[PDB]
Amino acid sequence: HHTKETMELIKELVSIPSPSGNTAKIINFIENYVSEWNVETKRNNKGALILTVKGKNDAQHRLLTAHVDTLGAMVKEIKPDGRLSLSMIGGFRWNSVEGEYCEIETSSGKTYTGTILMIEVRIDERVFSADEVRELGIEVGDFVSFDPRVQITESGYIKSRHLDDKVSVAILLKLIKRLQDENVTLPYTTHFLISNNENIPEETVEYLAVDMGALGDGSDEYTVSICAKDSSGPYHYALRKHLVELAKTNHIEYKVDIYPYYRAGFDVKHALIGAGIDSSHAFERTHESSIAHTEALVYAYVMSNLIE
Amino acid sequence: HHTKETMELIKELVSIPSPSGNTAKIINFIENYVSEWNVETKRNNKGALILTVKGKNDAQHRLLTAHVDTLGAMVKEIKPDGRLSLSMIGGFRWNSVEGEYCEIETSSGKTYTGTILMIEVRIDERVFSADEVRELGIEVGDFVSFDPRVQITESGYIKSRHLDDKVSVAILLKLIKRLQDENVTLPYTTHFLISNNEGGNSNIPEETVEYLAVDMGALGDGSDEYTVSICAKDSSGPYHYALRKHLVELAKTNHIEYKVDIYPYYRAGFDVKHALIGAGIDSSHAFERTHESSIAHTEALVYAYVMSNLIE
Amino acid sequence: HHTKETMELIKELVSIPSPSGNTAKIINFIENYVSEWNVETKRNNKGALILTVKGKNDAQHRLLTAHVDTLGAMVKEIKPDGRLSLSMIGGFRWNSVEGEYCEIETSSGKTYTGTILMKNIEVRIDERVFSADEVRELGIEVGDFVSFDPRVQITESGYIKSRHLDDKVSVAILLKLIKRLQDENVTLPYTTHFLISNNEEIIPEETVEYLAVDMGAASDEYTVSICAKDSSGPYHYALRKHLVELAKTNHIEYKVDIYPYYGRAGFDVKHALIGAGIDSSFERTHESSIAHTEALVYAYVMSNLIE
Repeated sequence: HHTKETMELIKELVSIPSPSGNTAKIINFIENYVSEWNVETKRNNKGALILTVKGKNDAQHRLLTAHVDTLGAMVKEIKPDGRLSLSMIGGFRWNSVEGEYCEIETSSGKTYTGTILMIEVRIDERVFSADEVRELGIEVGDFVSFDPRVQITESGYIKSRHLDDKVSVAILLKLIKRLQDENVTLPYTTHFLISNNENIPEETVEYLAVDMGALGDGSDEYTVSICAKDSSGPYHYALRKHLVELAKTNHIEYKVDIYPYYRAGFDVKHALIGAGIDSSHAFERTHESSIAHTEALVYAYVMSNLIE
Repeated sequence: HHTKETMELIKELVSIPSPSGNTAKIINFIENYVSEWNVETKRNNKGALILTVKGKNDAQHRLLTAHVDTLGAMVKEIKPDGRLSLSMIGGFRWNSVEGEYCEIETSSGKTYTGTILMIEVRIDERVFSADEVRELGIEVGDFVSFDPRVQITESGYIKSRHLDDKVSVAILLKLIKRLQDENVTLPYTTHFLISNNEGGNSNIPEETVEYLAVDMGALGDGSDEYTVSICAKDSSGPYHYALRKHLVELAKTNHIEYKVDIYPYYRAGFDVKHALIGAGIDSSHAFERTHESSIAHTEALVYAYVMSNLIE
Repeated sequence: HHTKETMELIKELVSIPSPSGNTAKIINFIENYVSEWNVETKRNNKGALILTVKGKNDAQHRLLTAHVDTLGAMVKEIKPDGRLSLSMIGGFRWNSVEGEYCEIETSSGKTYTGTILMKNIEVRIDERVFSADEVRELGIEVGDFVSFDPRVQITESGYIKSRHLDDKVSVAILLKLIKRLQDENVTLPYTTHFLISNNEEIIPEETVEYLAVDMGAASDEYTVSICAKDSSGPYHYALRKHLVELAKTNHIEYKVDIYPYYGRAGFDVKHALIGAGIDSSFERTHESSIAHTEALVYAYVMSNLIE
């Protein structure tokens, strides 16, 4: 019921285009969504969003993050035949988007539909030349989003070519709401940063990314993934050991894994967890059970003491 | 006698496993080693160690750095035969660790031995399945360290596959102890940062003006294990020219044997003049070696440097 | 206690360098080790040992054998920078010795330490030398033997691991077995010869059966290996069937195996091959497989010839 409502919000969020560079509409949608809530809200100079819940101890803070920007593409050239050429936004294989339907947003704000072909866009508009295309409003620089084909299954899976990383974004939002409905008091001021590319009060002590990577083997879409290392290196040992203990104490099904394809600069202990997706940066999927387990870890985490 | 002792320290240090991500033991060991000393010490949130020796001028600061974390690996998967699969910690070639003995450390801090084969671990334990391996306490996530085969040669070389940068750590430590034993006054407050995370990272008093990495690299040329190495450029780009010219002059003034090098391997966001020196290491990252005399010249240059004025 | 003493000896032998061509020291060490024993000991033109124990039957002989020579290298050229260039002794792969510590013995007995690095593979000598002249000045010369540090370790868990073994395990087995026969004063049914060779990486006329104790290349390091054939071809079928019966009879854990790369082509004798189970001929075996091997040569030795 909780988890299902969580899944509905994923669908809502994935259904709004927000490729890196063009996330305004989704940050707004989020500003309004929490606008009645208790949480203090703050928009960056970049247009990222920081949501702060005051806690008992406001001299030491905890930071959780999840990103709303997604892969996408940009119009790099209008071809003389009127098909569009694209520059990629984010790290995928073009292969995994051949034939996807997509949308093109103009400066003006008008949108058109299209299909990705091979890298071209066949626009759904009787237009046969570069001037014809321009007449439409479309220009080099325009953002192109890929239609996410989002679907929620009765057997409890959420399937889509997004989930980069809107699952986590919903989780942080439901968590915030829950603190409120239930009058939970956080032991520490905790910031939830809803970032818009793939800044931090000086008193932040711990930093948890909520996000989801690929493995190189078997994924598990039924448990929460707690990352011990990624391509930038091992995550903070002690804090990771802490999260594992939280999971066991609370009987949350988890998995400890390495993400080989995934700050350091801020004096802060870093950890990473997220739901298990499958076939990430392509056609992506996870099951309600992983989302529940993840919801439960984040809560357990946010309620624990800072590491010794 | 001084330099031989320095080497003793390297050997002790190299003998504590400490691959990036799992450097607690070694940092505690260092915290202790200096615990009676006059040097103010400070652990950050990251578990890096900052050792500070106050100087005449406490308005402008000098920062020296050297790193304690080493290469290693981590258990990425327990195979159904019972043999272990590994993710790499650091930038090396697997080749250079085929048949190394290693040590697998458990959550609960239990330890087992093994051998790297071609890339997996044959654990020195009578276990034939994923299950009986886990029975041992071993789990995906566990740190694996490569046995360093450290040895000090009567002819003055120190060798191990895997010296990493613990040569430099020993040099900073002995320098700090020398400042105290001989009652020397630093001209500037000087920070010695024992980092734990190769990039790496830092956080450092706003009044730092100069930043010297003490570390060692490979050439693409072929190294010199008898002189101190002064880096003119690496992948990040050339090092601060003037400060680098300063370091060469110190070496000449003091008759320290040096070489000016380019390291085609191994950054900036802090308004700070950067330099890099270290002993010459041979076959770096692969099977490493340096000599008594290079360590002595390096000790001498670091000292001369720390006693000099900031560049005008 | 018996079995861990066998591992002590193995480690002791592995710690004496002995690559093919330069085995005097170890041969001496062995020749000394048995000097007080009840066994007839005969050195050799090639410098190998033969230890003979008389039995009941002295017109039909048995021979067991194991070798003390090992992989190694020899100095092939001293390079202009003073690094050493090597020629392989034995048949291994070069990659498998990159970064290994090694030792260089001079014509006059001086030894220097070194590291192997990269057939274009060299030795970095642990000495301040910069030229052919300075190297020779140490007394190093083309022709010098080079041995690789065996890095031998016996673990609280019962494994013995090195990068040598290959055949010193067997040598210690033959050695220890010979000893116990004169301790326990049982009588061999046959005069048997124990040949300790020094050239098997590179004998009486009344001998009937020839058992080699040696190790070849998903392995099992907890059992005695009995060889059914190797690159040379099938081992005597009758005799191997015997060694298997002998194992079952005596409840020795065994595996029957084919060494596809393992090398008396034409002396008229019945041939056999067994040995402890080696992993990756960097090498390891467990003590249980040594115990199983020890029990098997014993029963073999006490057995009767086949009709």
